[PDB]
Amino acid sequence: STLEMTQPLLEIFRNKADTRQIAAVVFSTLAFIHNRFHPLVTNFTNKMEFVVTETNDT
Amino acid sequence: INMRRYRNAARKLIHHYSLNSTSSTEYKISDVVMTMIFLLRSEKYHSLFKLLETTFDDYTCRPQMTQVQTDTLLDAVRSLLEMPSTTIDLTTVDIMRSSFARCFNSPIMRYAKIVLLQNVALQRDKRTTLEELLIERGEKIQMLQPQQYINSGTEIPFCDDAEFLNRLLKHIDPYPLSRMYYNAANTMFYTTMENYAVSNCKFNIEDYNNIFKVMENIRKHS
Amino acid sequence: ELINMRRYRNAARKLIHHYSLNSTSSTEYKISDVVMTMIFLLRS
Repeated sequence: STLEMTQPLLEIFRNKADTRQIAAVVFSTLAFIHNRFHPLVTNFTNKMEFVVTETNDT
Repeated sequence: INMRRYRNAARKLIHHYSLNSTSSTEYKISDVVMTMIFLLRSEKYHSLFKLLETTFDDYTCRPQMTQVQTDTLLDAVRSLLEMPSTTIDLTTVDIMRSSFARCFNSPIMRYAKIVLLQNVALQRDKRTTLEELLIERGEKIQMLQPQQYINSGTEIPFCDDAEFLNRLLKHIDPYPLSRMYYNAANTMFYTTMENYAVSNCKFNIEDYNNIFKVMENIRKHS
Repeated sequence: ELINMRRYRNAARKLIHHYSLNSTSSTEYKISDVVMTMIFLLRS
């Protein structure tokens, strides 16, 4: 809810509309797990882009 | 002639063999017979009915439909599942057909022969291996740049009002529990073996057996 | 006049297929190739 008032999930993941929200979902969920397993080291710096792929061949 | 009832069984059978078959003990030979009768009645679907009856260890001169005919067939399929949100690839349907072939080739009786297998009928005359997964490789990934990165909504958010979140929780309390898993987690991530649709490298029970020995540690070490 | 519209179209079609479906980068293919694509499209 804090994350930009997360919008309807399955279609938000559908439709190839915008990579941005997909990447944000991924990053935020990963940070959430990081925090749950240990709040002691709250986060991790390294920036990067991320890949979507569109083929069974992967 | 309860065409209605027969259809009602049929749709269940369709879902049971296709996907997300949350149901249990769906199988009933009388019911599938009613399905076949419904198909016969379905003049519009006679194409699919004949295709399905064709299921035997011969299968030379497959239907060889024109793409138009295949499209109309998919239209029928969606109109008959009445859950059209996707058109599945024909190959899943042919795989269910192969399962029906197993059903035919079965003098199998009171013994509780659960099929207890993922059918290997997806083949395209190819062979596949786990270390060969490294050869399937991410050379493609190297050939693609990742789409983008940006700082917006940036960095490290944190939790909202506990009391408001309890307000929301109260809507969650009514719902059952762990049946959600038994539906979604069980079915979905079992059937993820569908990924072997790529020239069917065999599944390996072994690593899935991780689950007990890995989760046990919580209790084992308090 | 002499132009190999044939091979140009061939590579161009192959290009457009994979490119428009991958929606992403084309390390196998070259600027010369997209150029011939637009050349075909001008002459056709």
